[PDB]
Amino acid sequence: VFNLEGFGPVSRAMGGTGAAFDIGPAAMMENPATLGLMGEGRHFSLGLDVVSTDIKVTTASSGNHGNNNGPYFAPQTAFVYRQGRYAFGAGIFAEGGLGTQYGGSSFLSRTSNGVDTGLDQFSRLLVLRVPFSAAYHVTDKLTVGASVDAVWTSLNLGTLLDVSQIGTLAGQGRVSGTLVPTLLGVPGLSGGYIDFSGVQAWGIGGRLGLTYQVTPDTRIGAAYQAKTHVGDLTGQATLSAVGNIPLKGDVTVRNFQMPAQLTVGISHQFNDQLSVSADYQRVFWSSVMKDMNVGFVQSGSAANLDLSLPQNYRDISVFGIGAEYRYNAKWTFRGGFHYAQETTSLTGGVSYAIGKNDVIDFALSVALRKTSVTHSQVNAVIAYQKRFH
Ligand SMILES: CCCCCCCCOCCOCCOCCOCCO
Repeated sequence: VFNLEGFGPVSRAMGGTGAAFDIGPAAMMENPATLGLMGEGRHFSLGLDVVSTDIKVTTASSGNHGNNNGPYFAPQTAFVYRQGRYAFGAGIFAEGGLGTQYGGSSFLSRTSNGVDTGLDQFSRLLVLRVPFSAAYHVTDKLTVGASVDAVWTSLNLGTLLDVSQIGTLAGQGRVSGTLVPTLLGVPGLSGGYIDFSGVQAWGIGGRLGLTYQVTPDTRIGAAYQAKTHVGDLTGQATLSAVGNIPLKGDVTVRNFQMPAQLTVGISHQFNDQLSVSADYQRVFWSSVMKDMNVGFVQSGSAANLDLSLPQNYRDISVFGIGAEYRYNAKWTFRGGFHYAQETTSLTGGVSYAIGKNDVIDFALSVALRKTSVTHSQVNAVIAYQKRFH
């Protein structure tokens, strides 16, 4: 729900699509019902995801500065056992990769008046999901599936919060803690620099969906992703306002929610070479209407500083389309397009069968340019899969 390129080489290479198509073990993260579309035997998957973001804000620019905001390379492994009407599997998929690392010599450093620096502007969100799923042919044409995952969410930024003063415009009611004394006092005027470093949390998520063989050549499906339940993000941070003001203590974040998700899609085989998929996805960010407050405790002491962040978003809809072309017995080509709004990326991938039971797959998603703030984005994925039977 944070990026949205789909999981695995097949899905990424086919527009993030996957509701009614067999996209491999990654199905555990999309539509669990899709497993069991796979062939009997045991399947092992091994690969890694890479997010390459480049951002230019004017002239500041995190993206790929030098060598420390480089790309996160998250590993992914998966197991799937197929037998008769059954499918069982577990995996470790590392979604999330929206990190930034601007310098220290630019603005966003320059504060609401003219002062500078600090440890400066960065930000990183990492999310691990360990799904345990099952898929069952309830019929020769109906297959349901589901998966419950353990989730590891880990973020941490480095940013300034001026908003002048006021603390919520003024007497709003949000900001205000029994340590908000240094605030107002001190004697700087502009430069709240928090430095999470580091605030994870173990949560629980899950999903279930179905596929229905309308015809031997057309399949449909739908999947529903429950609202993730991440719990509190705890971590030792070091706040510091602005001369300059240093501080230290561990912070707690409550209500960092991940929206529920609904997905319906279609797949059709036009012959033994070409197949096409199309999915519709809705991300209910409208249901994340709660308060997200950032707490600040410090030593053995009870110095406080709460800040509530209003959360009012709107549902996001994304449409996807992809094709899988079986060029021949060992080369498969995939391409697709992914559109999100209410935001656009070309998709491609190639699979090479190193003989049956063994296949290397490489997929990549390229975002189109949006614009100030302009960013480029590339999502590469490479996986190795071997089945035993
Ligand atoms: C609709 C898409 C939203 C996706 C973005 C979710 C990421 C939001 O921010 C998470 C970090 O929390 C921000 C906190 O405020 C800044 C620091 O805290 C203040 C000091 O007490």
